[PDB]
Amino acid sequence: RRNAWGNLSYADLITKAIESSAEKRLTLSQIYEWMVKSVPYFKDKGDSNSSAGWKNSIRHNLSLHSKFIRVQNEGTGKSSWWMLNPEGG
Amino acid sequence: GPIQLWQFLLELLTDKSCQSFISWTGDGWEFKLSDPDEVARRWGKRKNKPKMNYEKLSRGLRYYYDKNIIHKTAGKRYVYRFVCDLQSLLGYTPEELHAMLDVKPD
DNA sequence: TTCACGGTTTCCTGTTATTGT
DNA sequence: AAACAATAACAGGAAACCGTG
Ligand SMILES: [Ca+2]
Repeated sequence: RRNAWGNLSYADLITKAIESSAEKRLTLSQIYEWMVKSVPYFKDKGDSNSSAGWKNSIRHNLSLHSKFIRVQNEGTGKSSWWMLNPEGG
Repeated sequence: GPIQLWQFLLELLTDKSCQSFISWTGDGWEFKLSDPDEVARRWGKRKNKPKMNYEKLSRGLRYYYDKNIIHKTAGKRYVYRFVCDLQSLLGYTPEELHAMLDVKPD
């Protein structure tokens, strides 16, 4: 039990969140919501803010890892889609 | 009107008892927030924003980059530089001001 | 008086550096 | 020695806020 939620890394979690989506892409906000709805540990960390230490870890994993790529989303608002790299770097 | 952040930092940088938490580096008008939480605390008290912290103070510093008031010294933690004409406002050179405040160089 | 504006303050998304496990 | 976690510095968009002219 390396982490509080199990042996999965953050990156493995985000991967599962994105793969769970119909279109194989989510916004950062949607990734946050998935974590809260889907990972028992995070179930009661829902109404917290981006300073949350684990939200920071998610942003941090999304930019650090080449397996995640950012894609722009249509109108105004309204942040990037996060998707897996077809190459998986 | 209300004092502006850059004027506030100047005020602290011209008072020698403030040197423990914010100081000139000795290179021009380059300065260091050596204790940024203490600097933010004072800024919060002065403006009556009790939740002021460095994260927020720094964001106001970042709006100054385009207004050529203050710039970041890249790769140096908490180091910034006035890039406006301070000599005219203060009536002193960097060298003059540094002597006055007994600035040990970095 | 009300109004519009500048200068933040607050929050956020995203990228990066560093240090501990 | 290499991966991952934790945490923070930093850039800059968006929008709220608020004192002043
Ligand atoms: Ca990435």
